[PDB]
Amino acid sequence: GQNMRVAFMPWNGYNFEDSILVSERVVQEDRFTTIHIQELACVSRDTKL
Amino acid sequence: ISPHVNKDARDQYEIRTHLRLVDIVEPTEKTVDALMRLDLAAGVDVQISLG
Repeated sequence: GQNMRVAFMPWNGYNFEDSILVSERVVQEDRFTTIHIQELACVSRDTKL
Repeated sequence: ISPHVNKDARDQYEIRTHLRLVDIVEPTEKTVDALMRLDLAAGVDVQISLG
């Protein structure tokens, strides 16, 4: 992963007991963007007709 | 064509009957099913001999 600059503090409860507050900068830098390659198949069969 | 006498006034008509033969050797179930699901123009008689 990436080494993010973190601080330990309550901030209006948006990090409530499991939650994480993330600055817009990290999403502006494409810190965590990832590529997913999906495979879709269209088959065709010599049907009885 | 004359309702009375006039023996020499006549009309000749004709009913032409055309015949076409299609022989399908080595039939397959697929071919037969396609032929079944294919519908032909009406007023055309089709007789199928088998063997």
